Amino acid sequence: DMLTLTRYVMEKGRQAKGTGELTQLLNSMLTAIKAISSAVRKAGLAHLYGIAGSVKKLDVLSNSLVINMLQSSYSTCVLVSEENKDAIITAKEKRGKYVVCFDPLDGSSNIDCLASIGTIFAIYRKEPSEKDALQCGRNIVAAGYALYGSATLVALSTGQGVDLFMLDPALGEFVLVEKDVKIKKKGKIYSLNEGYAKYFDAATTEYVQKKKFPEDGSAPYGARYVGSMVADVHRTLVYGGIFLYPANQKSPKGKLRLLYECNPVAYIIEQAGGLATTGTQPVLDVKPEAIHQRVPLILGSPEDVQEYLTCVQKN
Amino acid sequence: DMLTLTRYVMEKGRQAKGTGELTQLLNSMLTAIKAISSAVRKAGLAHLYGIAGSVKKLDVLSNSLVINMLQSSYSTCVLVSEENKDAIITAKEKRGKYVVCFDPLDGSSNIDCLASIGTIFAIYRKEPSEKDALQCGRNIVAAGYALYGSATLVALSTGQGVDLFMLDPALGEFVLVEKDVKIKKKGKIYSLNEGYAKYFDAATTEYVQKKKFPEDGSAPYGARYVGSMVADVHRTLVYGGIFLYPANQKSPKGKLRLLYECNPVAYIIEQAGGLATTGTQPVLDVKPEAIHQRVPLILGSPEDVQEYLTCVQKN
Amino acid sequence: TDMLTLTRYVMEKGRQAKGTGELTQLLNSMLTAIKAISSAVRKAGLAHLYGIAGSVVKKLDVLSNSLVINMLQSSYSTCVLVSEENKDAIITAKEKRGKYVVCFDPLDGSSNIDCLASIGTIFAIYRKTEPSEKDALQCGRNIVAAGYALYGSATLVALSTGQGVDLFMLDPALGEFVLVEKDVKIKKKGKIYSLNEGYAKYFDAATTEYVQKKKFPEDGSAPYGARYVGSMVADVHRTLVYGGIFLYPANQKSPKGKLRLLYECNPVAYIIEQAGGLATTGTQPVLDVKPEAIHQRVPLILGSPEDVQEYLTCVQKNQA
Amino acid sequence: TDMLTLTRYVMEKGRQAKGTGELTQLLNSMLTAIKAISSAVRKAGLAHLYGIAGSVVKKLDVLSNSLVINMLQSSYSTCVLVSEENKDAIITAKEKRGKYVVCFDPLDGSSNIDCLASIGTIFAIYRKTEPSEKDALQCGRNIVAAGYALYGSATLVALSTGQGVDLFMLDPALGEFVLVEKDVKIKKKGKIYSLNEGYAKYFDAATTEYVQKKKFPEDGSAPYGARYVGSMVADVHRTLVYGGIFLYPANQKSPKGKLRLLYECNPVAYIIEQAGGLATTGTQPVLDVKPEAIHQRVPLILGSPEDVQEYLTCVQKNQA
Ligand SMILES: Nc1ncnc2c1ncn2[C@@H]1O[C@H](COP(=O)(O)O)[C@@H](O)[C@H]1O
Ligand SMILES: Nc1ncnc2c1ncn2[C@@H]1O[C@H](COP(=O)(O)O)[C@@H](O)[C@H]1O
Ligand SMILES: Nc1ncnc2c1ncn2[C@@H]1O[C@H](COP(=O)(O)O)[C@@H](O)[C@H]1O
Ligand SMILES: Nc1ncnc2c1ncn2[C@@H]1O[C@H](COP(=O)(O)O)[C@@H](O)[C@H]1O
Repeated sequence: DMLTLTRYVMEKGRQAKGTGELTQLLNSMLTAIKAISSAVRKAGLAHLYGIAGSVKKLDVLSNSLVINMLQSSYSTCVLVSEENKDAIITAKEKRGKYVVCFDPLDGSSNIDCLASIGTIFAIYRKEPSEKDALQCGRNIVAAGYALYGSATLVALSTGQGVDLFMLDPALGEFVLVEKDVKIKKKGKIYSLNEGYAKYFDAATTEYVQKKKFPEDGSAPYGARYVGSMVADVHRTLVYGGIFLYPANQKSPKGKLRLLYECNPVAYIIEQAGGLATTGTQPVLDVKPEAIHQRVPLILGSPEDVQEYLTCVQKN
Repeated sequence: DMLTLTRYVMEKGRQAKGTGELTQLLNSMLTAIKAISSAVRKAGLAHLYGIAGSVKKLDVLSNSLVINMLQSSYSTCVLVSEENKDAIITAKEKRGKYVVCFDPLDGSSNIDCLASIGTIFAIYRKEPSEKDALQCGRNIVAAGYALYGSATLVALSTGQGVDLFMLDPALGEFVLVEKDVKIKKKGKIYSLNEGYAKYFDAATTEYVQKKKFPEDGSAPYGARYVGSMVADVHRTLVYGGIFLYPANQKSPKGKLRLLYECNPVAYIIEQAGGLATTGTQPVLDVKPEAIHQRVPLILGSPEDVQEYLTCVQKN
Repeated sequence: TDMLTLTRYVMEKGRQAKGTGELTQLLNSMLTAIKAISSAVRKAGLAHLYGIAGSVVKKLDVLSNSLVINMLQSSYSTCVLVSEENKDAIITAKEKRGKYVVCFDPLDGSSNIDCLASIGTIFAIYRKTEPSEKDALQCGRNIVAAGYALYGSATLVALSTGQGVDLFMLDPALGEFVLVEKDVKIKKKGKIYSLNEGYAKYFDAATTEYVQKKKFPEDGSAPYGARYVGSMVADVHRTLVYGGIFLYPANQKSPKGKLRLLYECNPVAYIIEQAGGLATTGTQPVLDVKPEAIHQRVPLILGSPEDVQEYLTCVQKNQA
Repeated sequence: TDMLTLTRYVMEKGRQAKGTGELTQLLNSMLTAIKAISSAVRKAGLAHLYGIAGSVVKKLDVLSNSLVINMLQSSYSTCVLVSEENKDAIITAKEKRGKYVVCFDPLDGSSNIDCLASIGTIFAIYRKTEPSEKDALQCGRNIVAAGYALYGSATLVALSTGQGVDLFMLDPALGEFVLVEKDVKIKKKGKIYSLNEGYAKYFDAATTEYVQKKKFPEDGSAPYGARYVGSMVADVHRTLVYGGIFLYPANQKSPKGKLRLLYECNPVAYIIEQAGGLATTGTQPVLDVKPEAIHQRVPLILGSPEDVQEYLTCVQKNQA
């Protein structure tokens, strides 16, 4: 009923009988995301190219947008960013009770070819230190992502399923476009970098073979891989299927990051009725041991993820 | 020096000692592209969702934008659109000498997952009929594409190499960001739907094997496939490598369309020093026989395309 | 504060007031309608009306009204709305009913749309006292919050919830209002006077005497400058930020004034008073007028207190 | 025509004139600077100044000036520029030199930025007669093209290249100016008069007599309405589209007028004349004044011809 993400989030906080602290935190995150979308679409580019006579930065700017909007919310005590070596402890004067792990601009190596890129975040309730960010994903309070693709979208869950919002740039607000989205039980797309096939384990090799060469008279799955995690994960949510960045010979711990990439999208996919696993346990059950820890990631439609796990247990 | 695409195109027409007719045509195309970018990013979405009490269309709108901007230019006599069964003959009162083939919104099945999508066009100099659009790609006067990705970009050539422009949404104009772009002689990315491997020919199977399992001590290529042709072709241009939608058992004539998909991107890639082939001849040398003809498409860095052709000739 | 955006700022003020979140949702709703109106006023989508895809004022009035009514009703915070555009009060559907009453002019500055002059949106919010138009007939002393949006060279909102006036500017690249001045105070005395002197023939003696003294001062000072955009929000906002006086007094052709008490004069009188200025009908504060009908007119004289005092002095002298 | 956008329209007019494309490139350049200025006036990027990423008027003047100067110089169409913001004429670098001279006010309406009133950009283009400021001292009769942008509730450009006045509105969703009225003609007689009556004490007899007749007509008609935004582009544009009269005459404190001949009065006089109106100093057409210095001031009275005639009549009578 509420139409805009601002009114929707407020109304959900009123229903939760919250003090307004998490609401201010979500308000601040979403404001950072609007500022990042504006910069990603290249507002102001002409000034860069000398229109007024004056002729990686996006990484730094997006990081600064999130850090400053979150710290000034008075809702946080600890932040972990993909862009910072150490946890960032909120100034005592501005301390609230939430911990936020985020990748402010994910996929951002691919800005050069203008691929879809995004922002990922997970929020936890907490003397503050990096240990406060080492909670397993089962403890998530809220999480979500922004996708800067053909349009700008946010996926958000606070524990009651997944809602989708799209940014209307004429209005400057996110509009609710889908409530309580559920992933297909089984899809027909598989998504991984097959350029690593030389380094796969046996299970992964066998699983990919079954997708391309089925034995049960079914059509082979179609393949997609943007190489931008938010884009591939969002397509998996809305179309169904499976997304994988498993461990391989060259990346034995996996490549994607547990705190601010894997846990947030695992939380979204599970809230949507999907599964997300390292191949040996659910991602949300991994007890994090360091803030920039890598883990393997396999997620999507539950029947597809289940077939993958069945290959793993075989081999 | 000219900074904006409008001034650049005008200055190029002055240098060509043109009558202004092709310039008005390019002006009209670019205006259509700005209108499409605005709609693709979802300006006005909130009005759709009832903000004022009033609660495939993008395909139709983009088609109408291009057709109306081109016809009203007074520069055209024949249009071919991906969206129309028959060629569209310009009203005699508005007739000029150019023929335009275009796909007004390509990749547009993928709007639902917000994948990058685009607009592709090729322009020919011409009693007008569909036969006027059946010229081989060697006859192209100008061609290019718009990519609606993390930002909006245009690639444009009028026969003197490829220039890249980016839309600054704060200014409302395209800004020149790269002049005379040249593709790498050899890249390290291969791009195709391996979900069709069951249906590949021997050459394609062998080529993909060599990318994943090289014999000369080199690292395997990385794999990318957005499944949106403009996005994959633009990444091939700026990063190098190879893009393929070859014929297969299920699509024996190929899938992509010669007039308004394959010829325009072949023209751009060759202008940039790359190669584009059906696997039996250069795309730009194919003599079109029908306006919605399909052809196989293999293009990108010349050494990569050459390795592919060497596999084809082998098998 | 540190809140930076209007959204965080309004939320935080609601937290401090220990509200239930109902007035916050109402204010969020109004401000969303104001952003939608700004977009339309600046003519987003004009090219489509002029046939870019092959298909070629009252418009904008109706649209702006529909934006405000729908955003307010769907907030679940309202029971009664009064609009400049509707003859009767609009009663909120019972299942959406909350406790607030909103009086608004969704797009003020009619004489000016066609020449692109600055125009605006004006509103005042009351708490209800079964709902009916009588809930909107409260004197301005009962205002809970009030404000205006100015669609000028940039889009600005002035808002007060009873602790002074704060000014916010819309950053169109961000899509949000940014706090640019907190607790603004009007100058004690200005140097601009603002009224339509084309009604000179119809003025009362007091107005004639006051205007004459602005042009031909008796104290050795320079005459005041004159400005009159003819769009009340633009003139009142300049009065707020530069000081001076704005007037649309009663005259022979408009013996009760021209401007509307509920949704033009009360809201701006509240803003001006909250900023340390004065707002009078000429005989009493605008905020003390007891409304008798929802489209009632009243005379309006407002701005810097020394200036409004000099005008009231002309009134009492000429009335004695 | 059918051209729809300002870009196609200007290109097509250049094709019809059989130009080399040099004036077209100059006009494209000016219009790009105007879009960049509109974006900045509406405060794109404000949130970044206020610290959204941790980093917290004269500004806008300098920016707008730099936008116009760089876009014009890089067109390769110019040899001499005169700006309201620069003491001396600006000579184009020899390797960028073309044949046109441009006089402009990059951001007119200073008294109004802070209160967000409508403001604008004004320009006039001449063909050169080695380049120096003398190439800018041509009377307005030699104008090749002239125009203004109004940053009001929406952004509008008025442009004439000598075949009447066309009006274009910026669609900010598209990023282009759209033709909204071709060959606009001012009313023969209006019902609005526009001047700063705060200078009444300093007026000449003619101005005093004229203003008195607007408020107290002698012919049984209703008095004229008054409007005065105090930003010349806004007042002149309203005069164009609603009719009536706009004045900033000489007065005792400004005996040669206040507004600037080269880049305020000549351009708008050209626009007004092209639309069938009159523009006078009070003693001769503005376009006939032979400029003697690049920041020369002149009195300006312009608008509907019957109104300007009634003002000129007051002048001749009171001068006899
Ligand atoms: N806007 C919201 N949406 C959903 N849940 C919320 C919201 N605000 C608060 N909650 C829930 O209530 C708890 C307490 O909120 P808070 O008092 O603001 O820290 C949160 O940790 C959430 O579980
Ligand atoms: N803006 C332009 N950029 C590059 N080449 C152009 C341009 N305008 C015209 N030409 C070239 O000159 C030819 C004649 O132009 P036209 O007289 O406008 O039909 C074209 O077919 C192009 O080869
Ligand atoms: N966001 C706010 N800003 C200022 N005052 C507020 C706010 N929200 C609530 N209040 C005050 O608290 C009262 C009750 O709030 P509510 O429970 O939301 O109706 C209001 O009528 C205001 O006086
Ligand atoms: N785009 C245009 N619109 C109207 N008149 C033009 C245009 N371009 C050129 N002209 C006229 O033709 C003359 C010579 O043009 P140019 O060769 O571009 O300097 C100009 O000084 C104008 O009088």
